[PDB]
Amino acid sequence: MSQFGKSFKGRTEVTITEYRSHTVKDVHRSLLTADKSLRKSFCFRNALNQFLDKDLPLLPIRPKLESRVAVKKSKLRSQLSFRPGLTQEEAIDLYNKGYDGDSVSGALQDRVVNEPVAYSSADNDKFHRGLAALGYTLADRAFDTCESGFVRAIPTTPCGFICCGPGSFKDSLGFVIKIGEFWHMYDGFQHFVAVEDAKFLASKSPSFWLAKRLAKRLNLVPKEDPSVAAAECPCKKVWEASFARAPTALDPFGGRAFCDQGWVYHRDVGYATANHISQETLFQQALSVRNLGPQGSANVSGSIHTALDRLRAAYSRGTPASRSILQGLANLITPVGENFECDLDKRKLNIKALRSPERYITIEGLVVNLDDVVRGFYLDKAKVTVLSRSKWMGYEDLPQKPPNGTFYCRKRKAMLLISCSPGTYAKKR
Amino acid sequence: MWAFQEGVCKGNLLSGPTSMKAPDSAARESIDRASEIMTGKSYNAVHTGDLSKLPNQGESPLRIVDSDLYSERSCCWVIEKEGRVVCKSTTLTRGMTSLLNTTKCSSPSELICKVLTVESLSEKIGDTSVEELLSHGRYFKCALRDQERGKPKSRAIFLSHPFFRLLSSVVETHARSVLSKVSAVYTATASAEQRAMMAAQVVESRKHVLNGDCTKYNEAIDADTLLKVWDAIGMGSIGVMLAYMVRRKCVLIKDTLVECPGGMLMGMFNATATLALQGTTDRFLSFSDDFITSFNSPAELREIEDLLFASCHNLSLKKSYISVASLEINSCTLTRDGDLATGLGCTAGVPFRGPLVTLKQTAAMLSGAVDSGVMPFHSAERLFQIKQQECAYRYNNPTYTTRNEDFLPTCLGGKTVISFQSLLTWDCHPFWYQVHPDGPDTIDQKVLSVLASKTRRRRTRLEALSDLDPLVPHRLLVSESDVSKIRAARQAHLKSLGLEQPTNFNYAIYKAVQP
Amino acid sequence: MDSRFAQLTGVFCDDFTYSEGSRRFLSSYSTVERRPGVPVEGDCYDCLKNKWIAFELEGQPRKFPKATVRCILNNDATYVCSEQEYQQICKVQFKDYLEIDGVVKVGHKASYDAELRERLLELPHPKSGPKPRIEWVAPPRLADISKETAELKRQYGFFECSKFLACGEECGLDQEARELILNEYARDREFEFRNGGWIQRYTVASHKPATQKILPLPASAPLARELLMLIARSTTQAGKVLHSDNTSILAVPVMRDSGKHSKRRPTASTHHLVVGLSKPGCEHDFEFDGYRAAVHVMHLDPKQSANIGEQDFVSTREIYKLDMLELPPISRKGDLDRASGLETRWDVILLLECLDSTRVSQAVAQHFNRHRLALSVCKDEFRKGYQLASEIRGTIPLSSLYYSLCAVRLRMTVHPF
RNA sequence: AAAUCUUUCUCAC
RNA sequence: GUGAGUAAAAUUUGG
Ligand SMILES: [Mg+2]
Ligand SMILES: [Zn+2]
Ligand SMILES: [Zn+2]
Ligand SMILES: [Zn+2]
Repeated sequence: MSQFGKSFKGRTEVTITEYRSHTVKDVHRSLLTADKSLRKSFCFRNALNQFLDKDLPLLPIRPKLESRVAVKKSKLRSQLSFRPGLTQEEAIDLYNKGYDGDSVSGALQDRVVNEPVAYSSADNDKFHRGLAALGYTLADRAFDTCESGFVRAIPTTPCGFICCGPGSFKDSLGFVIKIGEFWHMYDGFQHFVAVEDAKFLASKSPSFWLAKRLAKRLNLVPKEDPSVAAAECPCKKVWEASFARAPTALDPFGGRAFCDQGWVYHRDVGYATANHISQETLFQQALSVRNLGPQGSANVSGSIHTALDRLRAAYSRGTPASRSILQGLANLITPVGENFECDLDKRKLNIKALRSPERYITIEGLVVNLDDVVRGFYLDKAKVTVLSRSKWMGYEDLPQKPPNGTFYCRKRKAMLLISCSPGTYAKKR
Repeated sequence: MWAFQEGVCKGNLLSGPTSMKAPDSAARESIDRASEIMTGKSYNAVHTGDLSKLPNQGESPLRIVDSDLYSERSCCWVIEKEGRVVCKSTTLTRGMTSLLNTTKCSSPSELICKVLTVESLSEKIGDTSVEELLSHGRYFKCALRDQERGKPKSRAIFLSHPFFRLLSSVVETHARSVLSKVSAVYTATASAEQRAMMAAQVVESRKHVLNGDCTKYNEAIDADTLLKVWDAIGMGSIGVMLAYMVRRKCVLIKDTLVECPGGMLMGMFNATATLALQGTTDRFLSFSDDFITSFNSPAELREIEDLLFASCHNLSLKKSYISVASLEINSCTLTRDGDLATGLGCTAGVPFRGPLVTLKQTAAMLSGAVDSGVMPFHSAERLFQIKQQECAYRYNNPTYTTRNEDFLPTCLGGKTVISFQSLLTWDCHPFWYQVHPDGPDTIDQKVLSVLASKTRRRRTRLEALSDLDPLVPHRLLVSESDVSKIRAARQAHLKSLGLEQPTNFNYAIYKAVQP
Repeated sequence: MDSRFAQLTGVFCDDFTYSEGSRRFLSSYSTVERRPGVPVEGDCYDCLKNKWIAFELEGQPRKFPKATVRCILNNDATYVCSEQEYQQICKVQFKDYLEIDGVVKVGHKASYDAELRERLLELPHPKSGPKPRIEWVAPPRLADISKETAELKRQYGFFECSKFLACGEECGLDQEARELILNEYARDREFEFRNGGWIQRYTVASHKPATQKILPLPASAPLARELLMLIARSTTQAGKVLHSDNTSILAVPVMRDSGKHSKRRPTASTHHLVVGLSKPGCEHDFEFDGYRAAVHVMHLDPKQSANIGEQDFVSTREIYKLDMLELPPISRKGDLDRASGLETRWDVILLLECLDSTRVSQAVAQHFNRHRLALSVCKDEFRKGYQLASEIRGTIPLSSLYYSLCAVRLRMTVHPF
């Protein structure tokens, strides 16, 4: 009745954060005194009785994981299993339906979890927690062939359409393209135009699935705005046109680029369930979008501005092939529509980034030296460093064209560490 | 038996050391070591490296993360009863609330702006002044840090003032940002495994790998070094105030205040200390005092040693070592090709701290072990079965369960010993969802948290402001009438929907349910 | 949305009403005037005209949707807005000058910066230390570990019996005899009896540590799991004899004797004397009604007892077994004995590690991991990492450290690396 | 008595 | 078992 004055003296108003920080009761700390606390007054026994009487019947049932693939032991690598958060509209609806406001509030935030994994699949599939060894995948077996081919980097059976090879758009596909200032979303049956005012994605029909995908890619809030209209709109022409299909897996948003600031989406395919970037996959992905503008499909450890500065510094002294590789990397790591000067030609070079003796960039846990890339190391010639002159037990002999790893070279009678080997980054030339 | 392991093993299967001894001795040893270093006899605390190349952040707007300023953890609150300073132990939330009440500031951002915009130190901010704030922020309280594996003699940790924490948050956020902008590979926010994986690739280009720890890292980081780093990145008067408080810090040992002119009191500024080294060179992959580097010739090793010395990073001759077939950082060891070293490594056992919480923690540990190459799945399944049997031996008593439902675990009177694979694949009774690592909180966890909310240092009569609109930002200001109205409106809506409390929500199960 | 303008917004509304009573302007900074389930597009919202309004300074754009009406606050005299009504409202409401504070930057120099810098300058500063000379050498050999073990042996010696470690083996008595022996041992020691429980009372303390010696290894420890479970259970139920399948213990709270009025119940800090039984044969033999058994005691504080009781012996042993080399047979003092040794003494060493609340074996394990993974180390400093007798105190920690060093030596001998 | 500055507090209801 | 005070009342013990 008057505890507000006692808790906050001399203040009439306080923030919600401070007020809620005073009544925290959902934090668990594992301590030595756990058993004594649970025993005191049969706290745990009474809690179990209450949970079995009241809480358990309200727990909903969920299905069990069934999808499995064959896995193999592989080098330890970080798997990033991004879990999207509740959308604003869905959160509002759930709250209106009498759901707990605090939990729904906590659920709006997209959460990224990185976990070590030592097993790999033939398609670089992601795995459920603790089931990488058994090969339980986050994806589910597809029904039709087009769904399976859309996600596949190299579809087995082309169908003459953009989903599974070069071609035009089917009825189950859609695209989003930036024309001038407006984002045109074409499904084939319905056409829509969107624009960002300050932080929303203004559109006539925000509920449009392509509109939701575009909002996720651009990191905006869908907002209804009938005033949005466009004049130039060659959506029918591009829909009936044929575009080359890149040999790359889907980006984290579940789309594949087909033109400058243009992406293809499948109605029944959601967020990517396979590893987008890998040692064997990074450079093909970079080459696929060298002239397609920023993508935002790769996470970089550190400041994006610093990574772009190092990329530009390497670009200054590079060759046309290395220059294209660097531009592809810059496009890969740049978020879409966040005012980033990813164009290495138009980016102002700074001299403070040229003083360091090596330019390093970390993409999805992969560390790449841009100076070495300029020297044609990751794609043309492998790097060798001698570890010892003695034969180590348990290590294989040096192959003809070695991939990354430690091998015993009998010709030099020495243990060698191969890194930046085309045999790992450019297996298929 | 850790000695006869075929692979690498740190012997983390048992818990860490613990005891009830007072922290006075450890605090005194730490302060004495810092004082000895200040004399320039044992180690070096004078920073001679060049930090003029660090980017300047003085033009960035001043922002504060409010959530980081409130917690259930402990802190020191300074009061004056009869002209004598009294240091009290209070929850950090309580300490910051008391500070805001004293300064009559709505939020910590308002308080910092007012502190930075007063014409003089003597000007009053509510019931205090910047002079009084600086005087009070230099007081610390000592405590013991137990359960640290490999440290038979427990170390001393320190509780600071809310004002000190308020400035430290800003300086540490900016130091972390500068590190992200400057370091060759950013690793401040990464885990031990990610750091090891990146370090393997970084050091693959050279022969010898130096895995390094520093000795008494906190006691050799002086206020001068912190001020130098903060001035290099443009912290303005905030850095000056923090350095002034650090130089005049006093620790309450038992009943006496002891001056500690040197040191930074056990990792008060981890990011700034790391920047002290990273701002002078880019040949180290480091955080805190744990670093890894590589070299080819003895001259490079001498250069590395000189760089470490000039950065006040005194190499620990006891622990630092050179290797050629493996690398190690943050207790994670990899082969030079980036593969996890065979053996148990840093795998830690799970003690008996509750019937279901122990099983949940064991499941999480085994999932982590099997996801990497540490353990085959069948071994993990056998270990989980064994853990269930021991939990049954320890907890299947009338003191805990008084139940006999078949689907319950054998440790709660049931006849169910769940398979590890079945639990991981959600092929189990709904009661077992909480035991899943990603499942909801366990019954033991909930009861323990509720009980912990009622301790003397945390209990309160304030009515909880729960079940809020997911759209209203938490930075908005409310009064007693505002919270009353909000609660009344929410209760009216729930009653109109024929409910008295909001429906429980679990987002993972909710997603799983969606077709 | 910026809190700087929040107060301004509150002034703009000023109890303006529409539709005969309903509030006209809704402030986006108020938790009660905000429309639930509606994203905010401006500082305030006019319900009658259904339009968002945002306040900006002359030449300072704010991140709001374009359709939002802007009320530019001119620098000198007036307030200009696209809508005339909003301009009039601004003029009438802003009778005074509610100047809004500027944006504070992190590198903001306060008036007292120079004074505080002078004060810091006048305070003590550190002096440059000496640059250390680092010499890299090979890791220590077996001889160094043997020397450390020999130093421990010479300095401290060995006990005649295994003391509480002997409790890891079953004593030749049944449940009733064990309870009888424990109760009569408590009686013979003048332990106070109250409320059906035993209490140990103390008056003065010598204030010096007890004697430290190395515990000889019993043959085996089949009762390690029961022993740890009983240690966990007893402290929460102290004062009474607690049984298991094959052994029993008695935890006696230790409280100060303060005359007629003395502490009757232990709190969260009372220490416990754990009393256990083992086969007779040492100086601790106790006899009653023809029952003979060695009675061994252990003084523990609540944290130590909780730490000891929560360890899982079986799971730890299995995890170690997963990737373990062959364990050699060792003698009673941790020496290699191929002809008369026992391989079950390793279970006893694990039990000793569990009993050691100091967990000194973890430091030895970490240093041995570093030793195995090291190609070069600092001269005379890496070896000293194996000297940990100065950081521990007590028979149990000392024996744990000695047998950890013995295990390191045994590994270096049987399976050289 | 022992793993020896530790084995520890008041008041109202 | 319910609260109030003691440089503290067991989520103790910080970054
Ligand atoms: Mg360290
Ligand atoms: Zn197709
Ligand atoms: Zn169009
Ligand atoms: Zn004896």
